[PDB]
Amino acid sequence: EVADFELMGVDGKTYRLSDYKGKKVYLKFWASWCSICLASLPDTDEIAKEAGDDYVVLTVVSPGHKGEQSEADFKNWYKGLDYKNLPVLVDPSGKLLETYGVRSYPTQAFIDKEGKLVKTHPGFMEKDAILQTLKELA
Repeated sequence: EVADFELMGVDGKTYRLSDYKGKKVYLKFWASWCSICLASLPDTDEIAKEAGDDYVVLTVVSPGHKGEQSEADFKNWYKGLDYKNLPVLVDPSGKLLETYGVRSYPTQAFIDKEGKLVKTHPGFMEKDAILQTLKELA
């Protein structure tokens, strides 16, 4: 059972993990400098767009940690990107990295409906594999 979090997105919305009790969550940790992260975001966006009622997609960047830009620089830089369906939660404290044991980017995290962290996967994951992993959660 993972702890709750409350983070603001680049969209200004405040996201709380507990809002999603009862649904599966796919969390993608990434950073602006990570080329494989940037190359995979179109797939993450499609996974988010197709979620329907089956699961929720969130992504997390951590300004000031692991080489990431400051929060203000990150927000400006992200305006050059175009992902209509992707929440980008900002955590300048670096605490989520610690709690999910994130050691490299990207890292995929899968949380069940009951709210337990089920799986983390360091590195690239193919879109259909992310979707199948979600199906295997209750």
